[PDB]
Amino acid sequence: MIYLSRLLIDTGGNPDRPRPGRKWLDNIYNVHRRLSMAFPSGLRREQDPHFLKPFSPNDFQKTPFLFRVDNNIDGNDKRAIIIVQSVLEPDWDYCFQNALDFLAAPPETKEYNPEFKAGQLLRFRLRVNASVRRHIPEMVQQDGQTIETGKILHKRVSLTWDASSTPDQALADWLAAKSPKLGFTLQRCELLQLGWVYGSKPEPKNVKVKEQGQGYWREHKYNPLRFRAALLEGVLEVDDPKLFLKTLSSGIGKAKSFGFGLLSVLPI
Amino acid sequence: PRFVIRRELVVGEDVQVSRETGTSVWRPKGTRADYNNSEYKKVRAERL
Repeated sequence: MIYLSRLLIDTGGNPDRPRPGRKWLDNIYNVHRRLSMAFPSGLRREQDPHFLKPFSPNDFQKTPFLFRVDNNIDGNDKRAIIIVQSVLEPDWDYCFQNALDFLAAPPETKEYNPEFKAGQLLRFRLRVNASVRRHIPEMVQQDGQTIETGKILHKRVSLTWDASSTPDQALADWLAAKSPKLGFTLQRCELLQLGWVYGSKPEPKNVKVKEQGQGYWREHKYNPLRFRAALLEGVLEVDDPKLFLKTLSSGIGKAKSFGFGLLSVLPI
Repeated sequence: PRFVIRRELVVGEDVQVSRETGTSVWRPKGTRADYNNSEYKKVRAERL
């Protein structure tokens, strides 16, 4: 019981007119917020029928979901798609009823109920996060001297593959290291895109307190976010089919709310 | 009856012209406009 939805984002076509779709896709945090906005529980749907209200994050269901933004070529054109997998029914009607300029085509919701056993060859294509935690973290490197401010800063930083090692093989063995826990096997994994994605979160702070109440003289700070990204496809061999359903319903990665994690599997 | 005489005075030499009090014809308030103002610059931050 997995809803495999699909979006057809309306990008630009003239870099002299406003193109809100590309600007929206430029920031991953706004993409995540807009995708999460499609889940009104019982209050935002019935009280306001036109989404003309101030935004309240507590008014939306905290339903876990995965999404990957990518591109495809069907028969005569190139389309930017956002494949979204979720366990609750997505309310795309409530999401773009005011911002229909964002979307080029009406969305789709097709049920995905796979009954997959082991030992059958299947093909896949997923985008994954490529961060590791260094048990020996390098110091702060204060740029005036580039030695140290503190000593230890345990940080998710980057997956580094030696000096002359190939990146695709390194990513393949890194995935195959955790593959027995998940329950598949790789033979011809390949790397297509390897880069970074960027975002910015508000994360409000406080500066001054009111003359008669709480610290409502507060303003908005801004915390940037960076993510190392890999996109990889190939074929996987199914083992222990109980676990593969959990991996399909959960996703492989550490940034499942920022694109990485969704795995799309097709039969041979 | 009573005998009454009539003389004259010259204004400025004899009587100094006083100045009117602070007053004007009533006009509806046309308000003001100022964004540089720091209080609005922080009110907008609270709203955002």
